[PDB]
Amino acid sequence: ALSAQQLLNASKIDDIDSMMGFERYVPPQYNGRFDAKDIDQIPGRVGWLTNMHATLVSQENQGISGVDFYFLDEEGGSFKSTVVYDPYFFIACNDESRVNDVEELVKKYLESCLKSLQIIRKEDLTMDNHLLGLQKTLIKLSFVNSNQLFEARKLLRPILQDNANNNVQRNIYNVDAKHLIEDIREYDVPYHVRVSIDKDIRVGKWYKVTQQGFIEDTRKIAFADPVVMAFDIETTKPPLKFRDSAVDQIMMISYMIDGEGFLITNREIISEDIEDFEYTPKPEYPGFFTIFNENDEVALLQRFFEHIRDVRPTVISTFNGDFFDWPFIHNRSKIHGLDMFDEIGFAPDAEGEYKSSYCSHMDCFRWVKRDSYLPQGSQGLKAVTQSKLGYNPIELDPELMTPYAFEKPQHLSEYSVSDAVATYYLYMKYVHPFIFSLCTIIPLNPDETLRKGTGTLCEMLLMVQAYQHNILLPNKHTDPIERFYDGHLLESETYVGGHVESLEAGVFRSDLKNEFKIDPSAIDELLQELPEALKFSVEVENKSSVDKVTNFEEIKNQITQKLLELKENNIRNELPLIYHVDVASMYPNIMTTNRLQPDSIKAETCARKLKWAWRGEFFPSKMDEYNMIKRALQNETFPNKNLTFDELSYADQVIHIKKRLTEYSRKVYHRVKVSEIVEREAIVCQRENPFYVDTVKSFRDRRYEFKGLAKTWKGNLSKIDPSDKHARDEAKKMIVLYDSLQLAHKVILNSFYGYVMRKGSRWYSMEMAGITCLTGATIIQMARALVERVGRPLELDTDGIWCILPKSFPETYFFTLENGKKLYLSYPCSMLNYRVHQKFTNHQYQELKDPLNYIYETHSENTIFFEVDGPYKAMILPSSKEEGKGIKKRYAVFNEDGSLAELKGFELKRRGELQLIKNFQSDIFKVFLEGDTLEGCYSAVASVCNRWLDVLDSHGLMLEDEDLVSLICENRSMSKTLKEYEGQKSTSITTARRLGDFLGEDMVKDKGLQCKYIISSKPFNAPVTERAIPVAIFSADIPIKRSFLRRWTLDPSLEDLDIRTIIDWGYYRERLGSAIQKIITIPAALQGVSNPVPRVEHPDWLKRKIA
DNA sequence: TAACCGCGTTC
DNA sequence: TCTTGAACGCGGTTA
Ligand SMILES: Nc1ncnc2c1ncn2[C@H]1C[C@H](O)[C@@H](COP(=O)(O)OP(=O)(O)OP(=O)(O)O)O1
Ligand SMILES: [Ca+2]
Ligand SMILES: [Ca+2]
Ligand SMILES: [Fe+3]
Repeated sequence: ALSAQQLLNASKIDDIDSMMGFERYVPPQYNGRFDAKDIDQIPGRVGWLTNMHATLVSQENQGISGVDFYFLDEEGGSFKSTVVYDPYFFIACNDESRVNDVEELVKKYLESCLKSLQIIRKEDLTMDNHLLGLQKTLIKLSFVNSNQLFEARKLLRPILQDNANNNVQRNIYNVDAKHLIEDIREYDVPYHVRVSIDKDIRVGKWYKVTQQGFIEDTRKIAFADPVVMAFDIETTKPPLKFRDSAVDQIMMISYMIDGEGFLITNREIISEDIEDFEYTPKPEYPGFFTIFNENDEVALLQRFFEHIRDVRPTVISTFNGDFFDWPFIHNRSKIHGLDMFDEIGFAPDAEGEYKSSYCSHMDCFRWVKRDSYLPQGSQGLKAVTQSKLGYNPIELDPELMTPYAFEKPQHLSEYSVSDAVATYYLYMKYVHPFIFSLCTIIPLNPDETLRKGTGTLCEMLLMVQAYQHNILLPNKHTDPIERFYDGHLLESETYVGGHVESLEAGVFRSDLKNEFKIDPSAIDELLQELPEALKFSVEVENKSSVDKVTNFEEIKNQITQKLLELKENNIRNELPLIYHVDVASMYPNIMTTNRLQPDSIKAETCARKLKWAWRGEFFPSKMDEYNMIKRALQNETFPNKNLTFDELSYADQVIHIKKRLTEYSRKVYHRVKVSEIVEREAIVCQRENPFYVDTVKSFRDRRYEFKGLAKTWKGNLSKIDPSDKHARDEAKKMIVLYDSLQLAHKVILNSFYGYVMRKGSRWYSMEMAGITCLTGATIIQMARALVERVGRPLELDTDGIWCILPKSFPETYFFTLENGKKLYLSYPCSMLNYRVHQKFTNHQYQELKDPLNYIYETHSENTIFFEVDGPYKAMILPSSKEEGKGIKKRYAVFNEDGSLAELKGFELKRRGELQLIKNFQSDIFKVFLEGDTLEGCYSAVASVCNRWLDVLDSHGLMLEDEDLVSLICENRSMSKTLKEYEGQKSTSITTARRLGDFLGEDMVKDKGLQCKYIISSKPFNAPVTERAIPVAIFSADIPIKRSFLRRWTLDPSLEDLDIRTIIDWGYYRERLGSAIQKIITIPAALQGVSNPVPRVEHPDWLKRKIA
């Protein structure tokens, strides 16, 4: 059966591997002792491991399961080696005394597919006295291949389903071996993952392949250098529509191979032949490019494959090439009678992504999506190049790409080549090191380490730990179909996450004094503290001792004097210090501090009870109204899906049930969802097997290593003499390099926290998550309470606070120790950190000291620390249009040298908002730095405001036509296709429908469409979603333009098709206006400054308050 | 007005 | 099949 498909594929894969330089190396035999102490002596071939794939092998009966491993050797070559390993899962019993009798049943029940049984023991974290050494007994079923593993699962699931059902009825007037199978375990482990965990093999490491197995050569340091190729394809595009592989033909393919690289053109569309040129967008990224101009498009495709076959690439990189480039090449090869798989060994997979056996396909867009830490608006290759490589790549409008084949062809070749070098160097500088390093710790292959979710990455790491501590894997979590609370059906439950406050809007600059009120008891509190806080700063914050530091007293005194001056001069009008405090890796450090772990929460010291906040959303329907709505739906007739209500799937029954319960409650209450929050407590055992905390602690330290290096090189740039341009160039590049790495790790890191609530998680715990958050809320609010009493907090988000402090507040001091060095001290930082460590430290942390006698020690752990960045030059916080409301998660901060430090939330960064507001915000925030007074500052920003206002009061006359197209467009995206939005009205939704009638259904075929639209004045007083014109229409033929423009404005006889007359300038004027009141005018009000843009009227509530 | 939704950010 | 979390701003509709 289905075996045949698999052994066939393995045969084909083997042939391609052979062709591309990957023969199966079988190592010599060896009958001597096999330890890694004696590596050079054992017969074998040492290689660097690049890939991993599951394969089936013949007797070299029904197929044997194994993994092919792809190595690069030290003699400039390549080989492949094969490990076989029997797939296995476990059967668990609800009575240990009778485990043997289950074997005699499953040995006969699964005679059809099982190779061997065995009785094994594992630690089960859900078992009593497991921390005393008691272990759970299990039956290890092993198999010859993975299909036979699957068969046994199909045979076991009825037994497991039946066992969960009540036994039948024979003699009512007063156990079976089957009824003792409690569950199956570790049945859903991907096979090749099972091999890399059990065999501790990882891609990126050096091994010598020998008869006894793989031997890691810890003596080889640096990775081998695989031959990496990146490629870009550009194709013809019929105007305003999209590129279709059926009709459109490939124009040219640009690529690079280890620095060199090439262009190949289809001269049947490229209006001439081409000369060898060079595009070196900066010296770091050379690019001398030969060309092969070819006659036919099939000559082009054959040239590409022929080149690939000759160079033998272990890595092929692209940019979104997974879903555009590779499928386009395949259909074009198919049309032209070329089978891609026989040519370069590539083919789509079950998710429709293109893979090969010998060569990993590295789609940089997957890196950019997961690990670049870039906003979505900055996730196109243009912005990625500017951000990560530091240069501006060649821009060329698509609509011109097909025409410029004939008109300006050498220019187009200069574009296609830009995308090529930008992705090769993006891969080599960022994707290649990070991904391949990750493979050395995560048991997946490059293609998987690149593409899988960060929660899955965590899961992989955690499974290694669980396995190597002999801990039995929990089965994947399963959310119930219905959960209830006080007799109400629950629509959603969750915990209360981060705590964030908007406290104050306006402008704050270091050269413009503000007024502070200082709580005198607060400074009296700090004074009865800083003796032990400065000791804290040396003994805990710098791992030193006061015994070896000299000027302890002198520093203790400077600060005290300053504090005293502030205690008598409570009221002051001084120049501010703009600071930011942030806990380093707050949630990770919170989990490790508290030994937080899904396996650590229980019911029924050894007990650290911590509180969390549960919040449910339910219907106010009581059960009586639910049971009523159900049987009502039971009697009705329902369409099939290729029947009765009870013949539908239980899932669909609740789908219908939810809809009917939604409408019924709105009648009886009009209140459809009720939201309640409950304080809850959970116990957190302090002695549980800490395999989870430790996995987090390790990955944190791993990340901290790169965040530390960034701080190191940010310093090394303070001492770079501004003349030596080459020194500061390399320093600035190292920093971009280590900020990237540290941020790439950050998402994976905090995914250890989110994993606890991920669907299908093996370590689910709503409790642990809520505890993590509520504690974070408590720490951040304790920190705000102090700064409030000693300064003005501006904004606060979960773990960070932007605050303003007098200039007379103690900031930075430098101890001097006997070794001559120095120790940094930010008093505002260690001020909070000492209170953190007085009020949140875990004194109940326990750990195995003597494992043989199960003896535990108790100590105190706390790894929660604020860090400061600052002082900054300016901060600009917007305000809400409503009264008494602020705006969170939006602001602009400026560094001393006038550069932009942080720019949060605003539309300029978000993906495809209204370009007008984007350009306005880009032009506005730098201007807040000008002026000599606060009143003078707001005037400068007022001038640029009115300039933009004049643009719109003039009905857009100052802009040439090529410039107005951009300023008024709003380009928003559609997560799904149009058919999936039925019953919904939005501006994207009508823009897509109209783009569909006008250009064909072929346009909203795919998901993720960029709807570039314009709001029209007509029809008048119609809802704004009705008057949404696709910007594309203004570029079609006047026949088409007029018919639809008349349709979409319901003005059936209209002749003024000029774009300027269609636009609803009052709409855009209202939108720019809202921007100006939120960023400029209403902030100017709460700071005590009359309106600086009088053409934007204050709201009626603020016109009421000024009085 | 208040509830509610899709998107895309800040944590 | 694969799949980190919650809090939030803002257009815009709906009750
Ligand atoms: N992608 C994310 N997934 C889950 N939680 C996140 C994510 N991003 C931020 N957080 C959560 C966990 C964080 O500990 C917490 C605070 O975020 P944040 O201050 O930006 O970074 P961090 O404190 O975790 O690292 P850093 O040292 O860079 O400050 O919010
Ligand atoms: Ca391209
Ligand atoms: Ca932080
Ligand atoms: Fe306990």
